This record gives sequence, C-alpha cells and structure tokens, in this order.
Amino acid sequence: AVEQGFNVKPRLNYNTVSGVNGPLVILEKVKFPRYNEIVNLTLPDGTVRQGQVLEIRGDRAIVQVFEGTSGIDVKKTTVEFTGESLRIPVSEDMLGRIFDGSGRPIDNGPKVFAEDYLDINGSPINPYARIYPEEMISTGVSAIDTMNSIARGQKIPIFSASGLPHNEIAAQICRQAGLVNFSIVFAAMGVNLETARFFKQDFEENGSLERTSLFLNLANDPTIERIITPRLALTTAEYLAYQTERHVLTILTDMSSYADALREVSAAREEVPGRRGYPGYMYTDLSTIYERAGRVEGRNGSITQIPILTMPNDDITHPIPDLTGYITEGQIFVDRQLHNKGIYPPINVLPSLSRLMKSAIGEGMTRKDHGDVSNQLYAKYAIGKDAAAMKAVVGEEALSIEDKLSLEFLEKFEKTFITQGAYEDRTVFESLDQAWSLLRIYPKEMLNRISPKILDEFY
Amino acid sequence: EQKNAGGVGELEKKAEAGVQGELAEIKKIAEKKKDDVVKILIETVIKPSAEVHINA
Amino acid sequence: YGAIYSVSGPVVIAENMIGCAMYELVKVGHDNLVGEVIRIDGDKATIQVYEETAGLTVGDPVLRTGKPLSVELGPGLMETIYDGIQRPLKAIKEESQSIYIPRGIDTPALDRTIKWQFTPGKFQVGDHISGGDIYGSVFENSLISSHKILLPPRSRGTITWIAPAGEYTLDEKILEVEFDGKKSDFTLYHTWPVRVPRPVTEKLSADYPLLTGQRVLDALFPCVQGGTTCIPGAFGCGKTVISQSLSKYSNSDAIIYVGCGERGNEMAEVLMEFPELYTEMSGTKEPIMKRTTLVANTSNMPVAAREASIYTGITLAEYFRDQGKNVSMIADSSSRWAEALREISGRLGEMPADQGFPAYLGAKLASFYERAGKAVALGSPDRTGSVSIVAAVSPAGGDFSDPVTTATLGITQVFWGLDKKLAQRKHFPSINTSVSYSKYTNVLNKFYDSNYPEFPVLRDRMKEILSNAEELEQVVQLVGKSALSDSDKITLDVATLIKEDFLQQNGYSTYDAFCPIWKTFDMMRAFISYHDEAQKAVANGANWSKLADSTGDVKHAVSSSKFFEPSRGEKEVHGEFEKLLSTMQERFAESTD
Amino acid sequence: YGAIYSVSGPVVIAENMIGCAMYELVKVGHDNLVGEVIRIDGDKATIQVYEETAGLTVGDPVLRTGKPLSVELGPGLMETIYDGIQRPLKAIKEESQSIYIPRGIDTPALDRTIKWQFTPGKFQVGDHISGGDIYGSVFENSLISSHKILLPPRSRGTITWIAPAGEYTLDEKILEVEFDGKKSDFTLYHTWPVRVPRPVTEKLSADYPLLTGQRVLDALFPCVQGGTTCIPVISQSLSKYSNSDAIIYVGCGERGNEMAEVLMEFPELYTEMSGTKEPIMKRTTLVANTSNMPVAAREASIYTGITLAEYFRDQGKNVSMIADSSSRWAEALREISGRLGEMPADQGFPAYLGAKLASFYERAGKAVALGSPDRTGSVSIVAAVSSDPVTTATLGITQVFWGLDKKLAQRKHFPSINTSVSYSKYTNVLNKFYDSNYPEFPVLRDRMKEILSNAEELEQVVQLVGKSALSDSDKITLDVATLIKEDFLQQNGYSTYDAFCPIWKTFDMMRAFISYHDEAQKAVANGANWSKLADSTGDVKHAVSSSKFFEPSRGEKEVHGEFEKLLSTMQERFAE
Ligand SMILES: Nc1ncnc2c1ncn2[C@@H]1O[C@H](COP(=O)(O)OP(=O)(O)O)[C@@H](O)[C@H]1O
Repeated sequence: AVEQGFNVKPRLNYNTVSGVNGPLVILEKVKFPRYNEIVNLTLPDGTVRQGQVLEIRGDRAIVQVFEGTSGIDVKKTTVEFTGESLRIPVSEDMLGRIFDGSGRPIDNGPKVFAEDYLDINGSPINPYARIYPEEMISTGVSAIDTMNSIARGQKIPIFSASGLPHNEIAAQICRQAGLVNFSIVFAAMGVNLETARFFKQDFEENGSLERTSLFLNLANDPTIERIITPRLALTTAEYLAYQTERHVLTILTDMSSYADALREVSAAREEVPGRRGYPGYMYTDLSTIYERAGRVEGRNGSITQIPILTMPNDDITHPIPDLTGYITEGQIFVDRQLHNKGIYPPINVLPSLSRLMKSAIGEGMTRKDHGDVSNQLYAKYAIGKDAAAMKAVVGEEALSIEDKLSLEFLEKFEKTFITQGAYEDRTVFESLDQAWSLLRIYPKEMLNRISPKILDEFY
Repeated sequence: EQKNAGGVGELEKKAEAGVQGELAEIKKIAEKKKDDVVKILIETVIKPSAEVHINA
Repeated sequence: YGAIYSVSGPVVIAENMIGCAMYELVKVGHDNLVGEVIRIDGDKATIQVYEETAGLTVGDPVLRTGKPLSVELGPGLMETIYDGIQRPLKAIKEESQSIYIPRGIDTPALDRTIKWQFTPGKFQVGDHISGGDIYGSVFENSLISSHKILLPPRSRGTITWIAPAGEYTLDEKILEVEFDGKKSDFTLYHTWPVRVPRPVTEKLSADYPLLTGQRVLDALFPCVQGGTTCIPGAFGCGKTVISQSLSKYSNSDAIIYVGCGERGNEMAEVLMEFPELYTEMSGTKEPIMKRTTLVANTSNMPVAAREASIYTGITLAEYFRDQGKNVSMIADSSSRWAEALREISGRLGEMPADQGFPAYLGAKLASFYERAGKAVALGSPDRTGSVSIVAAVSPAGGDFSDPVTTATLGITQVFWGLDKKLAQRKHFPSINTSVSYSKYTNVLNKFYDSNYPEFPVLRDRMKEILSNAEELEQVVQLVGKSALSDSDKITLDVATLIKEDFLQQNGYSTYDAFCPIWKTFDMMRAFISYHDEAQKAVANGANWSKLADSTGDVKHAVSSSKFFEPSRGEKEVHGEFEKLLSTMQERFAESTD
Repeated sequence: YGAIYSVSGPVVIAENMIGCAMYELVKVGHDNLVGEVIRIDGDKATIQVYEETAGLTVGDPVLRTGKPLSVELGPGLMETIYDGIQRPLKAIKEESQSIYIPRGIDTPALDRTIKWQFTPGKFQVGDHISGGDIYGSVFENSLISSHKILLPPRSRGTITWIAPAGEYTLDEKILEVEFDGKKSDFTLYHTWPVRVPRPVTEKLSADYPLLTGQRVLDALFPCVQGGTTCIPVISQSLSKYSNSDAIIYVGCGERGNEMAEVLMEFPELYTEMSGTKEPIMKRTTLVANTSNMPVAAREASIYTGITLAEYFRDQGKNVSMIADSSSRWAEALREISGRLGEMPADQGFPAYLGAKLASFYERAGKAVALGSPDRTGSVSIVAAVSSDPVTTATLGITQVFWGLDKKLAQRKHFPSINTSVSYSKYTNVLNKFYDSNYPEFPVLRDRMKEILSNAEELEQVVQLVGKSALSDSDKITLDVATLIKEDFLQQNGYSTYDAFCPIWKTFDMMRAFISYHDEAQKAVANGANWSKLADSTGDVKHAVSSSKFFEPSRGEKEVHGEFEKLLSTMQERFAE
C-alpha cells in the first residue's frame, strides 16, 4: 500500500547574505550547501520569498529568487534552507483549480490538500518504457488534422509570431481535441492578462474548467518563476497522466518568455552565452521541459504537449524556435503573411511539420488516402508558392499551365481549406473530402505524388 | 436570458444541497480520526531524532 | 550613512553600506543627489544616480532613506510638469531663480502652500475603511473637480477622526485611522512606490474605444480605453505628433504625458499649446492643461532618470484610474527607456542580451505595459477607471527589428506602425496600413453595434480596398498598368483617393486637427459608397475612362469632404454628408443614364 | 576519497582530489553518480556528471575509479538497448520494475547471468598470445553464429591456462595469461576506453560498396564498406538488407518519441538474409540517448557506438554504424565548452570541433584486425546532420555527402537528396568493383550526372525566359531529366516494390533511362520533331516510368531479362 513518513527536519536560518544582484542572492557561509535546494528568504518587511540554489562553492550558495530580489537587505534578510528540491503537492483534486506561477492558488480555494510531494524536475523516463504514440487526435483544425496530424503523446508546438492568433488556435485545439475527455494543464508564462482571461473564458465556456488546472504566471508576475511554471505544470501533467491513468493535454504558452527568463537568470550568472545571448545549456533546459511528453508502457496515459511559442520577428533561425524544433516533434507554423491576408487559422503548412503523421496518418487508422492526400497537398502548395513568385517576378503570362493550375489551387486552398471559422469542428474525413475537392482541380495525370491505387479509387 | 437568470438561484440551492452531505462526511471523518492523527503528530513532534549531517 | 567608493557615469558603488535594500532610495553625494540601489556586494551597494554625477568625490556621504522610490499622489498633480524624479519644474525654477535644473534640488513633490476645499465623503466616524476607499473630494480645478481623496491602498482600519469640510493644506491631517490600537494619521497626499503597481479590485475587458480623433487610427486600428499601444517608426514619422494629438483631443478624462527621453522644445510646445486649447467635456470650455500632467525627462537630462520618469508617469496614471478616471498615459520615446537601461547595464558590466540591451528588458517592458487596463478601483464606492498606454517605441535606424520594438510588440495589443516613406511625402500620420494592426477590433463590436452599426463593415471593406490596391500597385510597378481591368483601375483610383484624402489627416490645421468618430464614419461611408457605386457603374457597362471625366465633380466633392470643420456640430456635418451622398448618387445616375 | 567543492549543473568541482587524471571516471556523491574528470587544476578536478546532479551537497565524497570512460566489450551486446554510456535500458527496467531510470544505477553493462557456449580457439596452453588474438569463439544467436571473443588489445603473454569448451558466464575466467612475469586472468568480456580507438594491424582501402538500397545514393553517390556518409528511411534500409554483418545504431539528442519509434520498429522488423526470417535485433545494438538525458551522456553516446562498431569489426565482421543526429553531439560539445568556460570559435562551437569530428570519423574504414588469425572488418559510418559549423567541419573529413535538398523536400519528393551539392569520393575507388561486376555502371552514372547537370543549367534560363523556343535537343534533355527525377531518383521507401532497389536493378534502370535519352537524341538528329516523337514514344516513356515497379523478389536473372525486353522494345519502337 501507500508509504509515507511523519518526519520533522529542522531548517537552518542564514542571516549571512553576502550580496544580491539581479535575480541572484549570494550567501556567505552556508553549512554543507545543497545544490538545487529550495530556500525561503524572509525579507525585512516580513514577506517570505522562495528561492532555488543554482550554484554552490565551499561555503557560498548563489540563490535565485523566484519572486524577485526587490527589497532584499543584505543585513536583515534571513535565508531558510529547507532541505529538498522544489516539490509540488499534487492531488487528484488539483483538477479544476487555478494556481499562480509559483504553484500557489489564485482562486479563493484553499491550499491543495497534498496527495504526494512530486519533485518538479521529474525523473527521466526509460526510453524502453516509452510507447510510440500511434493514436491520432482529431484536433478539428483542417490544416493540422489533414496535413500536420498530431498523435496522442506528441510534443508539437505552435510557432507563432507576436500578435498572431496562436491563443485562438490553441484554444480551438483544446476545445475540439478528441480522437479520430482530455484533461488539460495550462502554464501561462508572462502572457498578458487579456490572453490569460481569454484562455480561462474559453476553458469555462467549453466546460473544460471542471477538468483543467491552470498555472497562470502573468506579465505582472515576477520574471524568474517562469522557470518553475513549466516544471510545475508538467509535473502535474505527469502525475495525472501516469499515476491516475488519465489523458492530459498540456499547453505551455510563451516558451519564448520562458527562454527570456532563462536568459535573464543566465546573464546574471555571467555564464558563457550561446547565440543571441541565451545560455549554452538552453537546449538541455528546453529538452527537460519538452521531453516530458509521450505515453508509457505500463500506465495508460498521455501528455500531448502543445507549447505555444512566440518566435520573435517571425523567424525560425532564432534560438528559441530553433531548439524547440530540435527537441519537439515538428511544429505548427503560424504565418504573419497569411494572417494579414485574413486566413484563420493562419497556419503555413510549408514550415509546418508533424513527425508522427507518418505513423498516425491512415491505412486503417483514419483513412486509406490520408497520407497521399497530405503529401499531394503539401507538394502542390509548394508548387503554388513557386508559381506565385514566378508570376510576380516575370509576369503571370509566362507561367505554364501547371503553374496556373497551382495558383488556382493555392487560392482555393488558402481561401477554402485552411480558412475555417473558430468553433468549427470538421472531422478528418470532412477535411480529406475538402482536400479532394481541391485536388480534383488538377487532372489525374498531374497528381503524381498520389499512389495510383488510391488515385483511381478516390478521383 | 431572463428564464436562465431565474434558474441560477434554484441551481445554486440544488448545488448547495448536494454538497451538504460531503461536508457531513468530512466532519464525521475528522471526528473519527482526530484522536489518531493528533497522537501521531504529537509523538512525531516530540521525541526528536539527533543525527549529524551525513557528510560531516 | 555610507560613503562613495567608486563613480563611473551614473553608477556610484558606495562602501560601508551594510543594511541597504534593493531598489532602496539613497541620497548620494553632498548635494543629496537622488539615487537607487540596484546591486549589493557585501558592504558596497551599487547606486544609480538620477542626477548629474559629475563632481562627485570618493568619501561623499550617501544617506539611506529607508524607502523605495516613492511618488507623492494627491491634489496638485494636475496642470503641472515634473522631472524624472517627482520634482515640479516650475517650483525648481522659482526656487533656483535660474533656467537650469540644479543638482540635488529637493522641492516638495506637491505644492504644500495651496489650500484645497476638502468635502468629506460618505464615510463617518467609526466606520471601517479599507484600502482605496474615498473619504473626501478636493476641488482641484474647474475640470478635474472632485479630486476624490483615496485612502492609501495598504492602509486599513476604522476611522477615529475625519476632518470637517473646509480648506486644508497637504500637510494638514484629514483623517486618522485606528488599526489594532495603533492610530495612523492620514493627509490629503500619500506616497507610493513607483515600481509596485497600485492594487485594483479586478481588471476588466476594455470595451470602449479611445477615440484618438485621427481618421486612420480610430477607423482602421482602434485603441480601447485600457489597451496597450505602440507606435514604432523612425525619426520624423510622427510618433510625437500622434501622441500630442491624442493627449489633446482624446476622450480620456485625465492624461499623464511622459516625455521619457524626448526633446525639450516638445515639452515647451505642450506647455504653451495645451492652455490654448479647450475640451468640450465637463459641460464647459475648460482648458486642456487643467487635465494633463507632464513628466519631462528630456534626452540630455540624466540617463538613469528616464526609468524614474516612466514609472512616475504610470503611477500617476494608476492613481487617477483608482480615482475613477479614464486615464491615458503617453510614454513618449519609450525606446529611450530601453537605451537608459542599456547604458546602466553597460556601466554595471552585466552580460548583454540581443543588441546591447540587458537580458531583463523584455520583462521590465512587459511589467510596465501590464499596468494598463480598465479595472474596478480598490474600495467603496464602486469605481471603474482605466489606463491606456500609448508609448512611442523609437527603433534604432528605422527598422522594426529593434529589440525594444519586438519586446513591445509581444505585449502591446495595438501596433500603429509608422512608415518613414509615407512620412517623407508629408502623408501624415503616415500609419503603415500594411503592417499596423489592432487586436481590439473584435472587442469593439459591442460598441460599434450600439453606435455607428456599419462602422466595422466599412472598416473591413476599406482594409480590403487598400490591400487589393497595394498588391495591384506592387504588380503594376514592374508589369505596367496596361493589363489592368476597369475594376482594377477603379480600385487603384479609389485607394489613391482614400490614402490622399481620408487616411491622411493634416494636423495643425483648422479643419482636420480633430476628425471625431461621427465625421470619420460619415467620410468613411462616403468613400466606400463612391467605390461601390463606381464599380456598379462600370459593371453596368459604362467605361471608366469616360466615367472619370463625368464624375470628377463627385470625386472632388468626396475628397473635399475632409474640409468640413467638425466644430459645425454633429447634426450639421452629418447633414452635409447626407447631401454629398445624395449628390454623388444623382451624379452617377446621370452619368450612367 | 575526493570531496565535492562546488556544484553548478553538470560540472562538479571536487576538492582533495590529488592524483587524479583527465577523462577519468569518478563516482560522484553518495548515490555513486558516474562522472568524468574534465579539468584538474591543483587539488580541484572539475567533473561532469552523467546523471541528474540535483541534490549533490558540498562534502559528498567522490572516488576515483582509475579508468577512462570504458565500454564493456563482450558477448551480449546484440539485441540490447543501451543508454549513452552503455547502461542496459532493458536490464534497468527489469531490475527497477519502474518506468524511470533510478539515479546512480549500477547495473552491469553486460548480462552476468546468461551462460554462453564457449569453444576454445586454435590457441593452446603454452602458446604465446598477442594483443587482439582470438582465443575462442562463443555462440550468441542466429545471426552472430560465432562471436569470436578477442583478447584485450595491449595485453600479451604466454597463456598458462585456457578454459575447456562448455557453458560460461561473463564473471568466470576463461583464459589466464602469464604476461611479463605477472599472472593475469581474462574473461569473455573486456573493457576498452571509448576515447582511445581500438588498434588495427593496418587500415585498408575500402573497395566494396555499401548497398544503401536507395537508387539515388547507390547509383550516383555510392558508399563503400568502411566509408563515411554524412546523411541528412535509409536507417532501416541499411539496417535490414545492406549485407552488413552487424550494425550499431546510435542516437544523440533523439526526440523521445523518435527513439521510442526506433525501439518499437527494430525488434519488429525482420531480415531474411539467413536461411529464414530472423530479427534485426539479433544483428544490431542500439545506443539510444534522447535529448532528456544528460549532455555528458549525449556527448559520450557517439563514442560508445563507434567503439562498439570497432569491436565488431575487430571480430572481422563488416559492421555499419548509423549515428543519428551528429549535430546534437556537436551541440553537446558546445554546451560542455560553455559549462567549462572555454572560449568558443566560429558559431559558438568549441574550437576543437574539427578535431573531435575527425577523431570520430577516422575510426571508420576497412582494417585488418590485429592478431592472428588474419581477418578484415569495416566500420561504415553513417552520421546524420541537420552552412552550419558542424557540417562545414564535417565536409572536410567525410568522403561522402548526401545533402538534403529543401526544394525537393518541399515537393514531397523522397529521397530529397540534392544532386548538385552531394558527392561521393569513392566513385574512383569503386571502379575496381564496377568494372568487375557491372562494367557499364560508371559511364552511365556519369551520363545521368551530366544530364541532370545540363537540366539544372537549363532550368534557370527556362524560369527566367518562359522557355517557349527551346531547341529540340534541349527539350529532349530536359524532358528526360524530369522523367529521371520523377521515376529513377524518386523512391517510395515504404512501398513494397521500391523498398530496397538492388544494385543490378538500379543498373538496369540506368540503362533504360540512358537508352531512352540516346534514342530521343538520335530521333531529334534524324530531323523528326520532338513534339511528334512525344506521342510516338509515349508507350516507351510509360514503360520506362513503370520499370520502377519491377519487384526485386523476381530474381536477378528474371528481372534483368524483363529489362532486356524493355530495351529491346525501345530499339524496335525507334522506327516511329
Ligand atoms: N498628423 C500630422 N499632421 C501634421 N503634421 C505632422 C503630423 N504628424 C507629424 N507631423 C510633422 O512631423 C513633425 C514632428 O514629427 P514627430 O512626431 O516629432 O516625429 P519624431 O517623434 O519621430 O521626431 C512636425 O514638424 C510636424 O509638422
């Protein structure tokens, strides 16, 4: 059965703060400092701010303070060394609540009655114990479920620039993320109160607030607990999905703001910087965040991770989107140009990719023609973009018959297939039928990427 | 909208009625196990352990 | 009291300072220069000084004040200009008898000598009074009358003695709260830490538009009362003029103009122009300057004081929101705040982020722009104020790829991107309609349905026309206008007319200084109707080449509709626009007959 | 016992650590975390830990193991999923009975409970034994019939006692060597540092092609047993039917579900290279290492895989080694340099990136394994990369390159191998095999390369000038090249017919396509209009486009006969 320990461990209070700068507090003469320990800085005003030991020396401990170092006095701040890494108290009753960045509740509810104290950093899942997820989720979005299909257990972000409706797309996916009963955990990371209220309103309207736990860290919230928010949200997701055999859909919005928090912390440590000033280990940090998805051999549960991401200047080469593409399994690319043209969702399926569509596509899973239809659509859309560039450069008359057909397909594809209203939930079969109605523009001879056994059966 | 607004009070009363059983169950559980939990907590708080740091 | 130990520009590492807190305020130097602590290393606490550090000597005493940078709030805020730190420029000038800002002037933040007509609120003796409750209103001026005196947000307890109605100076006690046996005396003014946002009961969705009065702005990229706004653009694009034409004629009740790193003559222009303009609000022709306060930290004034000026401006705006006023804080040259942060970080030696800026610039900007937003005030009675932030990000070299511009676009809900190319041609306000956007268009449907029902339809229609003609002109610039159809030629001509007679708004002109919402809607209807009827006429078989000569009169009447002075009244200008629409319809009917 | 002095992420400075050595494994902390020494400066000795360093407290002892990062070479490598530093994931999951990896797990790298049937070699007691000599062979499984266990390299002597035939484990000695007056005991397994390459008698020229299966690669850009490829589908194709006697798949920075897909696909996929369908697991070893695992383990996984492959070619087995995402290994090196504080060079990468990549790629190559009996192996390295500094440093050492074409990948044309930017510097070495087996292969390969290059040159002018009045010959060349791209180069890897195109089928398809081009040029030179020849020879064009569908299972004699009919039909149709 369950095992637990009624144990009391007295905690050392250190008034020996050496210096404080940025988010870091340096202590002076800690006794046996413990790495990645959690400390409680008692300010002279009496307020208590949690911390986290980032680096230790013979007697020093460079504590990062989650709630900011404003007001910390080198002569009256007392640091209390708890004796263990940051552990969130989880429970099955945590569903349906709202928590701040540091895991404390926001709603008028009480402190979460603990069911287990899980370390937020988690533990590495044995790759031999991971099940390859081959059960597609029908997100309802045509440009996702038809060309960049998501499998239940896949960590696929939403690469969207600043000011694009990535919040609307993610809310839509959360609303209609059934299979071809998802519990949701949300980690707001410096999103403005408008975006957080929109997400909360959508989750309440769609009935999801009964089975979702939000970890709201607004832009007004301190900028260092953005490093605890993804870990808290993901250890809650791991708890629910694995140790309650539940299905979890984690939404880690503003991973760009998470990486900005890492940059702020790293730059105050004077560490050797990577590209754009981000820490060298930011690949490993983003990996520790993202890689907590996927199903497991024993426990019937899945964390379908959808970390919304704000690529600055709408660039993939930027370190945050680049490393997120390296770690995660494909990405959903939201295009500023398409949004300006007025399409919703403004998903550009050319940079978009889903690494598990190759397995969850079809041939008995969803439909026989799914994979070939998706490949044909992607190829003809690339041809359409090339034809549009050629027409813009050297005139539309010079375009060939194939190029003109590609332009017509591009127009009828952006304006009728990608374009779908919010709260529209076309099934994958309806999406494939619309795709075919697009592909019937071409003659059967110019559909080369379609396998003939499916072309002759669906054309 | 007026019809929906009128039912809010009835819905609130119905929700309050269903909860009242859970509050009674919580009170009964607390009254039953209060002595045991208090004894365990007191016995843990008193009678301390005394061990130097493992690395010392 | 510590001692200076090192000075390098606007950083003063002061030794023998065990006990100073982060962001505490210190008085660095003999002249008592105002400084804030930003880094602590044992005894030595690195201080940034909001005053010219030249002349400082090692060993100059630095006094720890014991309180973070605090702005004094209360009556007398309105109709005054302030430095970065809360210092009145008028009082500084009259105290120094000179035209220079002396180093270390400590004039009181609010004029103590002026006596205000305090009239007690609903609160009586013995009633429990929580933070932010209103216990009296002072008559500030004819426009900001009933400057309702809030209780400090952190203060609570029961009233023991409230002052009767009369005249009181700020130093005079007005109310004494007893809380747990410790009586605290309250006056007309209360200090507040600028870094800490003022608490509110609950923020609200901003559903009412900040009518800038400029056609392009409030007809294509609306800003709501309580929405963050950004105006990127190179020098001469018109960010300052848009900010001034917003603070001159918006529907905001009170305005906190912040010249963080602006030009001195710009603030002088505001000081001489606002008293000469009158706001039709409050039922009288009261001057604008009675509702605007200014935080002038010009470009050459101390680098560190730019951050103080921004935070002081936003704190004043937050206070006037807690009072219940639709404030609209305007942070002129918000990129100068980013440059001040970069300079201070460079002095500190901190590792840079992208392009020299510190790693926390995005976080600071986000926490600053999150102060905006309509919100119910903290205490009784129920009050619904709003702070709208319209900050002019100034990109380095004119490219929007600046880190400050990106970190501002990531947080602001509106983006009034200016175009240098349109600015050069005097096409003003030079709003780049291609890249500019407003995320409040969906929110404003609930207001455009109540008033001007066809406004959103016209807005999307004109955006469609402008986008189509922009693409068509891009094609024509390389493929010639030979292949254009008659409908495409009409789109080109109509969008050229829109750009040259509707989107362009010649400020500093009698007619088009303030094109209000009703005149903007009528002009918008006239332009859209002209386009639609021209396209219908060409579809009926009439050639566009002949129709242009036939309807040049209608086209010039439409283009001259912007000359209808809004001062003639809503009924008069609406009647003139109805007559113009009738004349337009008759002219097209006669031409197509 | 050294004591920890400072912890900041992976790097763990340890005090009272005199007498240490660089790159020496040290058990860090009370949980015995495995860590390697990266910088010794006086008493201090900076240690990177291959596990989660959270919870380490100053004062935790660290003990020096005295050996570099040692892989455990021996029987039992086959059909085992290994972590970055050769910790058996299957054994960890079985022992811990939990889905997590316990911190400081000490499970042995090789199974110590499985009894192995050992047959003594030609060496008899009293005969002098040399480093790398084979003193016996042990049966492992159906694929590896004789896992000839070597004596550890850099060990020698006169064998004073050799175990008789029978069943043995890996903890029971099977050979005693007298050495230079100091008795020593040898077992079925023996450790070897990953950093130090396994010795050879002499590296040889790689003269036999590694059949990657893909038409584009195996035709235009061949890889030879003992080559390096720098690949950007082919992982399984080289795994299932490449005729490689063994294969060591290595994953660095693999996305978790991609590693899970590999772990769920390799056991399922079966090969019929032997007399019956037998699993690939019996042939392969997987050094699986997802991105979640420590950066030090990510950096070490490449070395573990390459030394496993080195062992399996010292056994005399042609062994491949597919290193997935070597760019992630380079990123691990960059992160380690950032942790230590070394000044980066180029795009933030360590200055010694070229040295590391050279010291890794150069481990490949056919070699005569040291010590009698004479035997030759070949580690064919196939690393995967993702203008980058890692690829511009790889291109200096790799002999083959299959750079991915972004345009061809956007067209969903697989494999999206860039024909202009790819190369294979074994096209001259491999003539010794082409001229012996398929004499016409080099000339036709050059002909196809020339046709594709001419089409690429003409396509720019086509795009810029509309391409209304191309000459008949130019139109023929461009149409032939489009047909080549659509039929020959394109290859549906998942399709049953084109899953693995054998070298003879590729040669025959090249014959058919080049013959079509020559026939078209001859027809144009005859004066007849290509606009009419298109309709006249549409039948032949469809025939050559459908020659792709010839199932290789029909047999070399049968398929080559079918192509000979198609070429014969081609000449007959030329009368039109
Ligand atoms: N809406 C407008 N109407 C008339 N003039 C304008 C307008 N906007 C800008 N200007 C002109 O631009 C100049 C000021 O531009 P400003 O806003 O200061 O740009 P910046 O802030 O980049 O210096 C003034 O000379 C003014 O004549």
